Amino acid sequence: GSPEFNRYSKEHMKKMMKDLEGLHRAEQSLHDLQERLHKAQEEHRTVEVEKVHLEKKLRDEINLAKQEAQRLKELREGTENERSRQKYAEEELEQVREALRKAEKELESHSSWYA
Repeated sequence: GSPEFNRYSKEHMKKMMKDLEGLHRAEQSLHDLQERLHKAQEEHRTVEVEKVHLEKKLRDEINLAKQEAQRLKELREGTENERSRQKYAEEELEQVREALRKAEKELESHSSWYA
């Protein structure tokens, strides 16, 4: 193949390993998000239990985590080093972390009011 794949192999593999582990954790986040809602019901009985699930909220949260996953795919494909025009790579990791933070904040808010 092109020798560039070998020249950039170090950044490519570092991004690929880190960001795919994150992508797998984003699938895990789809499922952990619904499992956490399930516990917000199972133990706590959140006041919005009738609405907190359904196609609407389940699809919305896994779509948020899918946005996270899309960027983990985008990054794992290998952005190489953060040159001045490529400074969005680890910035996108913070945006991935924002997708995750929004989900964690959602779960907190869904469990903040119960019984």
